Amino acid sequence: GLEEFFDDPKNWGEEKVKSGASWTCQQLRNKSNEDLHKLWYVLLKERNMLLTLEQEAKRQRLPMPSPERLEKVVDSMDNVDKVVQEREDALRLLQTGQEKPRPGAWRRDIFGRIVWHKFKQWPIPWYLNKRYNRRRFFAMPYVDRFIRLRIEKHARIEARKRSLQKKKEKILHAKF
Amino acid sequence: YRYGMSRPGSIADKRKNPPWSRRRPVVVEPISDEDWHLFCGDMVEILEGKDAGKQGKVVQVVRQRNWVVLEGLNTHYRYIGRTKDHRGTMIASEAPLLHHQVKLVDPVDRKPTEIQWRFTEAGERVRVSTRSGRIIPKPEFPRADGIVPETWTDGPKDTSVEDALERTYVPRLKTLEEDVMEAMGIQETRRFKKVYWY
Amino acid sequence: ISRKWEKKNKIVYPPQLPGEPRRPAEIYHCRRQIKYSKDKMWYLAKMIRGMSIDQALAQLEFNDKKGAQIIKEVLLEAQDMAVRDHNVEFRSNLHIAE
Amino acid sequence: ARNVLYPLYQLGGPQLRVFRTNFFIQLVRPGTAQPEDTVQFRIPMEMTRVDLRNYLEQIYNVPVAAVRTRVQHGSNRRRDHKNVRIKKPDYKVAYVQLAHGQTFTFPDLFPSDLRCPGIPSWFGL
Amino acid sequence: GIYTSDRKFVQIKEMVPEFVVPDLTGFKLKPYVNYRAPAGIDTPLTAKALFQETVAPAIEKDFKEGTFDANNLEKYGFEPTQEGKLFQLYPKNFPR
Amino acid sequence: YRAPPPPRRRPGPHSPDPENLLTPRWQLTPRY
Amino acid sequence: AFVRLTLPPPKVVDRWNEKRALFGVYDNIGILGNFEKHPKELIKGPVWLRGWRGNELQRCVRKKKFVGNRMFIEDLHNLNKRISYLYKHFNRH
Amino acid sequence: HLACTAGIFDPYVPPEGDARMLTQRTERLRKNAASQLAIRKIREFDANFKTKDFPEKAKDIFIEAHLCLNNSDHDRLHTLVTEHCFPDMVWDLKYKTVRWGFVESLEPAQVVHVRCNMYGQVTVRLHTRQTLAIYDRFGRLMYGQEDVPKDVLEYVVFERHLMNPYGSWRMHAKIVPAWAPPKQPILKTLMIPGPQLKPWEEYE
RNA sequence: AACUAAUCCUAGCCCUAGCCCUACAAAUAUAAUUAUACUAUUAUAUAAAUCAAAACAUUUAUAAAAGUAUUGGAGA
Repeated sequence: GLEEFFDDPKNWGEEKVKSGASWTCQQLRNKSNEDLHKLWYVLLKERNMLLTLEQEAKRQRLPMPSPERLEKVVDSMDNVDKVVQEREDALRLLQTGQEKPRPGAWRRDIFGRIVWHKFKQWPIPWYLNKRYNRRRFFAMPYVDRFIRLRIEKHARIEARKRSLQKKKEKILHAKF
Repeated sequence: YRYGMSRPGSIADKRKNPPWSRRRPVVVEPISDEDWHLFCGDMVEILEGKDAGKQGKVVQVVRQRNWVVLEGLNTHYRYIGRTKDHRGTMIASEAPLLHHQVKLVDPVDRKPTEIQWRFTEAGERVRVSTRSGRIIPKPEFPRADGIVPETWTDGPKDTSVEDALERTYVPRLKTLEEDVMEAMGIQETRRFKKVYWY
Repeated sequence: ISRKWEKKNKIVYPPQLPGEPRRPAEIYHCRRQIKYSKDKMWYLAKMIRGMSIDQALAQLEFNDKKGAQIIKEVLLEAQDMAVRDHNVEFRSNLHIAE
Repeated sequence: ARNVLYPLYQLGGPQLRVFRTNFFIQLVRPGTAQPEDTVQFRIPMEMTRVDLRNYLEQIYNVPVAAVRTRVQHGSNRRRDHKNVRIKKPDYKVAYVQLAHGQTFTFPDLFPSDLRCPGIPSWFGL
Repeated sequence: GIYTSDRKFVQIKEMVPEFVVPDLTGFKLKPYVNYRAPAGIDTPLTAKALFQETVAPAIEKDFKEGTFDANNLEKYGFEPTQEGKLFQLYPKNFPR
Repeated sequence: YRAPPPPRRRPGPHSPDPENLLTPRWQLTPRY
Repeated sequence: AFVRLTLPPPKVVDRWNEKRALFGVYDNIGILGNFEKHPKELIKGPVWLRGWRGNELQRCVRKKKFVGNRMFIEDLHNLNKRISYLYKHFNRH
Repeated sequence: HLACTAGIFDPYVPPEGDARMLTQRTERLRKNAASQLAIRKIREFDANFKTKDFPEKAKDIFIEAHLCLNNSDHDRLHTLVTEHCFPDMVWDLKYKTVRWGFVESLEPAQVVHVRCNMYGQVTVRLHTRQTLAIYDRFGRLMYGQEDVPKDVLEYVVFERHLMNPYGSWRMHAKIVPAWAPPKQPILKTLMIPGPQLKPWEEYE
């Protein structure tokens, strides 16, 4: 309903609105799967109204009453998602053993780095997908020089780090 | 960035540490979490300062500067309410105390006794005085919002106490999405065709 | 930047003894930032040197330069603080020493 | 739902159902002059007008007659202390006309002594 | 939807999401919780915990009874493939 | 302060390990 | 130019610290140790100049030989170019 | 954090002719019903607070604080007076040099009335001759005479923080009796400005 | 005691020693960063010259024996 997008008529003009603590993760875990789905929308509805009220406050150049309310709802909403995700993660691992919901693998880019490549579903297979074959997952021979530079760069960073520590040590003696 | 009495990110802090400021940094002796023994609400005796020798309760701790703030102690005087119409009213303004400038107080005997950190049967770390060994319990501090949990009265949109504590989850081999389907009876018989992931 | 002209106005002399003549009052006033050329302002300053408070105000009122208007505001401010803080009993009894 | 992956559809594939919605919308007082039945909404840029129609009809049980949506460009003229351009987040404004003859009006949210000066009044001397 | 030839839009009903809205009537869980309500000690659910809570009792009872075999592992809840379910754990085929 | 002990070298025969990468080739020769 | 308007804090240095107190000890290891260990053996520093000294070109050339294989490719190329200038200056001027 | 509270809990009403004035001492006993219960509250925390002996201790603080003005001993004056009193004493003395002296008290100081997390305010009656001369920034004399004694009777309120173990009596406020004469006028002459009006407006 | 100005100490760096190493979502090589088909898909030659030979042409380095014999428009 339209009224749900707005605060209680009595609360209008109040400096703050009395609200309690946000939902904790354990309490949401105690709640049932169906309850969690129901709660998310209930949490969301308040968030939209608070967001709805906040935008009107921005239009009016006015403060939002009890801004902590929005943070509490977001904390409750965020806690719900992890609990739901945790249950999904546990079942996924048991039935399939996969630690990631989406298929993926470690692949080497043209720069010689090793990065996790998330597989994409396509209507056609890779071998008949010329564009996918056109995509480059191989490192050129010249990247060996870059790899040596990367190792040298890491060593340089450590050397600079020691220099940074040395200057800090000087002032410690000066200060104390 | 030099940490000050002003909270980081505040208007005073921004003036204290503007983006272009490159002042000679102040060095603070690092203190480990185990090493640190001063917490808000702890009764401590000021070793040195304006109010040296006066025991006070901590109200703010800037661990970055090893600063402990005691309300109504180490106090200099400033004017509140200075305006065109009125000169202003003098008030008490506290100054930070470094960690070495205070020491913990043994409850039974009020003295600045050096303390050593040791665990208890429950496993909670508790400070123990090096001499006249005794347990200094962690002090009780009111909630920052000022809300006493039990005294709090539920307002609009607030779940009652029992509702939050109720447990309805039943361990089963079904996700939230699957469980929602059973309760609301969502059924889908269509099937995606073979998809080549890559 | 140096602001020693104000500090000259903060000078406090020792209490005069009963058998000591009343010290003539000295007021130091300045406007640090003016979007105007000093040379043009100097010409106005040079003419008004040594004149009385009332005479300077009258001359400035009919001056066409923008700097003269600024000086009049500065002069009026100096006169106000002189009576308010420097114990100038008579408004007319003021002259431009420098 | 925004910032999430949606299943690819093939012939005969399952109907797309979003059981939990990440779309968050804000009702805003009309900046321009609009009919009373028309309602403005600030919505995520990835939401479709059909999604809003389904969103209002299902989550909020609001009957909708017509929907008009516009994208407002966020000003990038502003620059920080480093002279780096700051871009205002782009937002989508949705004009929704209610059905069933319903009408909407934005609620009114946020309805010493002068004779003796120089001697402090403290002095009795 | 899909755009056909001549750049004419043809909405695909399947690809248009349907918002499944829970029934919030009579539901005691709300945007906020009382400051009165004590927090619970976090015990996140994991594959081992889910197996212990749900799968372990069934196998334990069957093993003592002797009616356990590799062929009936799916009876205790193993899914050889995720295909056929509206919500597939891997590959993920459903929106949140 | 007390001066540190005078340096003392390891005495007696020392046979280099052929497999060790660090050991130089000349230390593994029959002449060695 | 302009000069500091503040005086630096006073500093006190101990001349009898162990390093200064024991500086030079065991410098007679060879004569007092039966010459088993030469004082040159007591030098600790860059490998290519331990117990050895030479002109800038000789020091650079010796440095290249000692750590040429363990030097960076960029450094080795720079060292090669630097050696060229040093060689020409000393050997042609 | 506040160690003092502005204002007086209950303002004691001085009777005309008290300067001419046993007698007044008995009035406290008659009014002790109103104040003695308060006196007990100060006594409970201290037990050494007596209306007879407090004025001597109170008198020293009053004189000492005034002495700090001559030397501009702000740090010393802070302890003597409460936070409320401090600005009043020194605010109008800015950029001024004052020679202040205390002549022998005309009559003995006596506690008059007291009131009281808990802040106790004690009203003390003081009639004393004092010499005051304030000079300009340039040293010109602007108020008072260097060595002429002016007899003034006033009621002075001191305050203490009863709850604090280290709480002590610090000068807080002064009650001026209505029958007291006006203070000496400034040497210089002031002008009351006339009404300021816009061109179309007319004189009022 | 005047305006313009000036004042300061750490931001960090440098060289050796030591040590090798084996550590959000979303979008993307299509037109990179464009949520799904198109169109198959891809780096690297003696290192040279400059330079030295006062030009230029073969030529011109980049533990002791020893900068010696040899080699070289026998010249750098």
